[PDB]
Amino acid sequence: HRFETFTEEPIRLIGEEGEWLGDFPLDLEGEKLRRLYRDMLAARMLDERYTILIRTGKTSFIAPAAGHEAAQVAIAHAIRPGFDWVFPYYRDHGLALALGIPLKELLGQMLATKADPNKGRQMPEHPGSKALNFFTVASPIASHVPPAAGAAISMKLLRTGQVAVCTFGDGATSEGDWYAGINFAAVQGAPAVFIAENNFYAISVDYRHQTHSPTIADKAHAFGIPGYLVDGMDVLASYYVVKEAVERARRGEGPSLVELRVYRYGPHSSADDDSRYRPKEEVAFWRKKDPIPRFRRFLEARGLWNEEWEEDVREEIRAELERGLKEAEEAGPVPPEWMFEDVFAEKPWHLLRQEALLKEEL
Amino acid sequence: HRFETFTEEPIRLIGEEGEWLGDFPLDLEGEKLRRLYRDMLAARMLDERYTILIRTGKTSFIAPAAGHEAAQVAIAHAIRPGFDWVFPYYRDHGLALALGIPLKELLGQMLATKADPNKGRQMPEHPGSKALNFFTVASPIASHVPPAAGAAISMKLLRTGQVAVCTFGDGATSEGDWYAGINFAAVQGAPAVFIAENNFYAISVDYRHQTHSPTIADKAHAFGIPGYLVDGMDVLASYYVVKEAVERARRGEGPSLVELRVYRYGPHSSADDDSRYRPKEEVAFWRKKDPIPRFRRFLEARGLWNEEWEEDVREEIRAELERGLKEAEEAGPVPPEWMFEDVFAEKPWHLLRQEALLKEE
Amino acid sequence: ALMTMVQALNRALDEEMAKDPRVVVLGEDVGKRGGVFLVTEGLLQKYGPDRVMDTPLSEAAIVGAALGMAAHGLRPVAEIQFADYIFPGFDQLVSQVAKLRYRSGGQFTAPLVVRMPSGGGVRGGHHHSQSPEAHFVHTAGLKVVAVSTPYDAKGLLKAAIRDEDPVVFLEPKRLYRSVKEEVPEEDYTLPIGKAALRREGKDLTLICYGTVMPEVLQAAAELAKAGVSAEVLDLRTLMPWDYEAVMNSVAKTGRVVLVSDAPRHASFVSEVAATIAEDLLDMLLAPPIRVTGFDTPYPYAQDKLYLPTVTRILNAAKRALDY
Amino acid sequence: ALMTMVQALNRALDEEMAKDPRVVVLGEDVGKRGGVFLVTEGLLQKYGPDRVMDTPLSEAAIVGAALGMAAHGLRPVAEIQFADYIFPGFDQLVSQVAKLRYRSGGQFTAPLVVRMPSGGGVRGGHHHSQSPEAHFVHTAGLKVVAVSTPYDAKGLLKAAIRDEDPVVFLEPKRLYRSVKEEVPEEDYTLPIGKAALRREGKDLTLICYGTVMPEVLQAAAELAKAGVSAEVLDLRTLMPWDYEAVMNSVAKTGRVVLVSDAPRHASFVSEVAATIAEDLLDMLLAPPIRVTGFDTPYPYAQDKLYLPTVTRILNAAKRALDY
Ligand SMILES: Cc1ncc(C[n+]2csc(CCOP(=O)(O)OP(=O)(O)O)c2C)c(N)n1
Ligand SMILES: Cc1ncc(C[n+]2csc(CCOP(=O)(O)OP(=O)(O)O)c2C)c(N)n1
Ligand SMILES: [Mg+2]
Ligand SMILES: [Mg+2]
Repeated sequence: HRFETFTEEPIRLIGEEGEWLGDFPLDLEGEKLRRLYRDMLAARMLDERYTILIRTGKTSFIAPAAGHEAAQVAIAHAIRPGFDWVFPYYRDHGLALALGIPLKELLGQMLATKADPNKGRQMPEHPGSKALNFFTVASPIASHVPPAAGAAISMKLLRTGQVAVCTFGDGATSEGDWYAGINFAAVQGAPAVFIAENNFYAISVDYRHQTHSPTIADKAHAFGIPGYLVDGMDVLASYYVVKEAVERARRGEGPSLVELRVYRYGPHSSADDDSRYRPKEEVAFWRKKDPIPRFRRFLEARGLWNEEWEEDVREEIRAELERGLKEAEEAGPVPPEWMFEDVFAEKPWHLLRQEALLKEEL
Repeated sequence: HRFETFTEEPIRLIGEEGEWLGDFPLDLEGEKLRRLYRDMLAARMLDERYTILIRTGKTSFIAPAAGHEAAQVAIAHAIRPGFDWVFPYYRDHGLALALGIPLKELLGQMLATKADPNKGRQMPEHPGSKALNFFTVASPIASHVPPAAGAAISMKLLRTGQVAVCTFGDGATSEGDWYAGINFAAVQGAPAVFIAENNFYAISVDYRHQTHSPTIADKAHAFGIPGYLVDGMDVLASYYVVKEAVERARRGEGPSLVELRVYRYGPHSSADDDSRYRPKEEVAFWRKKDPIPRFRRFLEARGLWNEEWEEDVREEIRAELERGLKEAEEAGPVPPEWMFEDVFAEKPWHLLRQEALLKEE
Repeated sequence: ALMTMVQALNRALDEEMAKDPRVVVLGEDVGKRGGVFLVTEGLLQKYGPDRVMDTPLSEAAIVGAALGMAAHGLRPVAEIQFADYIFPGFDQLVSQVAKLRYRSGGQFTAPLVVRMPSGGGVRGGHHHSQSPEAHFVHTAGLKVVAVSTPYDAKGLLKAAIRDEDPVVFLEPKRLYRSVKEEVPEEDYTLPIGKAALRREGKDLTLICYGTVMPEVLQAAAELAKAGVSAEVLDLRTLMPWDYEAVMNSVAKTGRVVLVSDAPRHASFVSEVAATIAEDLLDMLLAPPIRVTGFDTPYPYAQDKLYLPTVTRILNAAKRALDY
Repeated sequence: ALMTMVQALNRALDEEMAKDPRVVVLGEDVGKRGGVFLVTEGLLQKYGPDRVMDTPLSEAAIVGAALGMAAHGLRPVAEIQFADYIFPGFDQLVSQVAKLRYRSGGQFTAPLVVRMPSGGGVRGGHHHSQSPEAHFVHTAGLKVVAVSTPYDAKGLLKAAIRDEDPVVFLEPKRLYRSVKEEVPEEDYTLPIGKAALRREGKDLTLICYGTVMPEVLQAAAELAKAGVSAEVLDLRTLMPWDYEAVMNSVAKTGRVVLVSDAPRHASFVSEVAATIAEDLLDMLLAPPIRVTGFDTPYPYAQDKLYLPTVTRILNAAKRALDY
């Protein structure tokens, strides 16, 4: 099967009534379908938990991902966690969760406690896991694109059969490194899938002032690779299109550029203010497009969902969140000395001198 | 009349036997047609004079442009010299000459004499002219693309009615700054025309190992602007397509990306070794496509060329080259102190000190 | 009246834009939003989209386009959201902007300003805390200015906009609203290339600028309690820096401590230190001591400790004094 | 055997690649062409296109992809055609490469090497002459090595390839074939972070590295003929540099002259000079004198006047000796 490239209308698989629109048969078992739903709820609830962490002063920064659930959970399930690699950006905590990263580690990073395997080195929303090949988030927009391409080239040369997926927002597509990295991956026919979580805004700059190409998918023409326009609020459309791109990469056919149109319900970040540049009319329109209720209807129409299960899943998730936060907090603060660790494999003379200097002050 | 965007086959207007292939009737006067040929011959002969400068050690570096004459001359004639702006790269000396930059200044820069308005600050093939809005060449590939976009944005905001043309090779299209600059120009609907002189090589790296898009013109889709695939060895096709893009830009319809397919007959540069990574079958195949003999046949079939005229024009150019070189050399060496000038509008304390330190030497 | 650094900067921009139609502002989120730190607030509303423009998310495009605009006819004031993010447009800055006048024999010029928030003290981690001025100072052709007071912010930004040479303007984010000082509404400029004597002293010279001013000033206050008079010299302009002010102060006190939050190795303060040693060895009563950021990426968790503390500066002062 | 630096470097690459399948070379024109300076000549033919790969013309792609390869399992040796062209890929170098181990708490590492020709003296103008090591030394997380002999070239490149920390390896192009020195065919490495004494002396210390070595050694020879015993120290590794070797020499001689062709302001030698002044003030019989490239873009016409001359170095030596 092959999805259509550069479609004028974003690819959809879930009808608004819960009908299947695919030109191929749905092959996800009920258990797997319910898991997709479960992870989207977990992602949404984690995001809502983040809002509270900001209020209670537990974390100093959050990047609301509400509205990105279908896209992020779909990506997490389209690959093999622990085998394939992920080069995410700051708004991907929903993907991180769905991928399997322990809440203890995600929250530990948000709180900068010893629970953070990244050792509280960066500000919140910069998770990273060696265990799940989740390349630690870097701050400069799109700086992770060239590395994703490199990792994919390594996978090809070493014949590991792995694939590297790289996610970014619409704003990221304007950076030179975004273009330069994908171009190299395309020329090498590397097993990399570049995925845009297009929410039509880069903080306050709208899509129209971001780029002149009608879509991000159209940019694929600049690399000679397939480009896909997808309804990012449709977890099944997102899953299958990304999965197809992943399989294409895995069989050595090169990269793809997948555009998942979603919407950022919350502000750009806790340091921003959404209602400062977006019409409540546009936000409302996309609010009716929430990916969670949409997939719920799809499951409901197939006897795969009911209120009892719904409540059961939510209570299990909130317990996981509470336990995750508890573990993260009890981990304790990161030592001051850690500031000198990991710059290099071993501390050189100057760092040893500087570490001794700081100690005089402690 | 207009030209088709993203065509399968590169646009061409000159037939194999010198016949006109355009849909529209040729509207360039015979006199202008002869001028195009004249400028291509001048460009080719300048390139050959550069080869000699290397042999005699008069210059330390050259970037052979033989094979790019149709593209470069067409561009010079599609814009308004002294009005529109040009953001060129190192291989555009043919374009610089056709644009009107004095041979004295071009050769002055190649020899680093005081005849160089750029004061011998850079190595050869880095011309620049304030008078002709020829933005001084910079070495980093594609670094002149964002600046070109900026000047175009300025032309738009100030409503000068000017256009900025930006030329670069195929390799330059792989740089992030190339993409970033054009993307901004496109979003702003700026009067800028981006032109690729695609010779299928970036020194030794071939097109196939440069990018995976079948053409450079296809890249225009990433900006939502028109892209054109043109036969760059066809001076008329190059002229008309670039001209159309320029007019579109001038009337406020935004940028375009024009791909002029050409061939680099000489090595990448005097520091390169062409015959070490290119097939003789390909090189031979393209030498048979030299834009000069091709346009010569077109003119001859129309009574606009004869052997005697060729002899006279070549003699004229030969003399122009000698006179220009003489003036460049006569200007004398640039003073050692000039090394501390123009870093800033005025020399700060540290440069004054460093200047004095050198004087002691 | 009293105003914050943000207000002083906004005023400087408003004033220059009213005086010269060529002055334009461009960068990410500078228009409608008015800037992530509100420095450009209200300018779009007052001058329009052709004077204040939000740009795509590309620092190469911002810096490079600004260079083209400046070379052609405008007076662009470009904004890089955080000093840490100048790198994607680094080549535009060092290869195009810095070298334009020089490489063109003076035929083309770059009357542009690139402002950017910088420094730590705000828990910014790796890319919301950097102080990359050394990269700029090391690049011939770029003037570099770092302000630390509302008064200087307004006066020097106006001067930068009027200056024909490219100027990189750094604004310590921790100082954006940290204090409200008297800033005249009247049109005034301050000299680029000149340091400001914050406090006169004769026992110790404290060379500093930007981000660390708060701690340096309090350190001088602590020293005063012990009868030690420290002379605090805010360089303000890092390139070209005030050679005379520095040497005159050091000649007087005979001892100097240089403070900055930028990484130690090959830093700007290292340059000043090396110059003092090479030129005033005979006047030194103690070794020139540098208190800088550590040679590590900027840490989130230890943000409070990376940024020089009053104690760290005092320990260096004591060392210089007891030598 | 006797070989040039190019041959020594080529041998190092060949050897490491024969020893470890993970070692791959990537960059512009490194394959069939064998490199614009022939450093990778013959490697493609011997190891194939999947280990010696020509890349698109993008430094961000080269450095960033190299970083990705290193993090995943390969040991890439990326080439930047000229040190002058590292800038388009600057963010990848300073934001991704340099900070990977740190920002990930050590979960991810960057065992990669970035090779690049550098230095002036070859009439390269603005972009075929730069010595940007300062930019790298100022960036926490990068090891920086600059070689000056064929013997060191092979030994240190092999060492860099084995080192798990990211290494920026600078090769002064004017020294690529300037001399043929004895280089063992056998496998051997040299320690990164250790200086090399070229000449022992007790009257003056000459700290230098890379590009300027020819003139420094020549100056040392001339001083000898005049009865002056100068000690010449080739740092080799700029980060982390040989602190002990430097202080021991200066403590002994009491006078030091630091030489480099890199721009003066905030340069690497300025860092060493400032450190000497800060730690060895008591051992200095004369001011630390720096002979460096001028604070201007590298000029074409005045190529041989910009690069430090033997005369320039001798004048500095005289000032240090007569002080
Ligand atoms: C190189 C660089 N420039 C600027 C910033 C500041 N910045 C942080 S997030 C952001 C918006 C990016 O938007 P988009 O890629 O659409 O992602 P979204 O946040 O909308 O999901 C910007 C400009 C940065 N981190 N890096
Ligand atoms: C940023 C950068 N990297 C590398 C180089 C070295 N270099 C000079 S010319 C060149 C080839 C560029 O080729 P293309 O753009 O196709 O132009 P052509 O020479 O073929 O006309 C390269 C790689 C450079 N000048 N700048
Ligand atoms: Mg977005
Ligand atoms: Mg080419």
